[PDB]
Amino acid sequence: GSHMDSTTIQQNKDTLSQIVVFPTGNYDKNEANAMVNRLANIDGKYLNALKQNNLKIKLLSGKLTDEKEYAYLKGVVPKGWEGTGKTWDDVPGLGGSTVALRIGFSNKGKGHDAINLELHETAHAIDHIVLNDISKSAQFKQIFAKEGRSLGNVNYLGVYPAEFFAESFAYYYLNQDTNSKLKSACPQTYSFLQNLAK
Ligand code: NI
Ligand SMILES: [Zn+2]
Repeated sequence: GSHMDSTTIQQNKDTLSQIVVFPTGNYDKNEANAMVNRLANIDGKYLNALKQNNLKIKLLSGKLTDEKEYAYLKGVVPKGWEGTGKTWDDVPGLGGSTVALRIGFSNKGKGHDAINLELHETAHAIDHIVLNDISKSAQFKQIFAKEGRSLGNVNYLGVYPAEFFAESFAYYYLNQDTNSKLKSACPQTYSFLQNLAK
């Protein structure tokens, strides 16, 4: 329960080798590997479900909107970003039906507000592809009504249950510190995530 983590990592990295796609061009290989390592903390059942659905986690060597598949987002303002002067050209990751992540932009504040980019975006894909939009469920709505402001960002996370779901998931899986902070701040959300993975 603490003594065999190497096996869980081995399995999840094997799964991730069948999900993660590295980009053409030049980028920091050690940082890309660090992102894969952090994703390996996510429960294997979710990662294997993404793999079954042929979801690829595309790591990017440049801006999101410079990829052909996301060019339609050039100049477009993300929800909740009205009034900022910023657009998707400035945003380093996206998740949902697909996952795309700029290498080097994991940490909070690297163009985004999540505790970790790759876990937040992948959580969106798990919500949508694996869990049938569980962030829209009546069960989660009740939890969100109570706890959805308690990770901060009250006018964004506290208003959009899919974002609160993705941020809570990132806290649950990033490290022991964030996991404990979620348990303290958002106990029903923590229990909800613990039971999903049982
Ligand atoms: Ni153990
Ligand atoms: Zn998001």
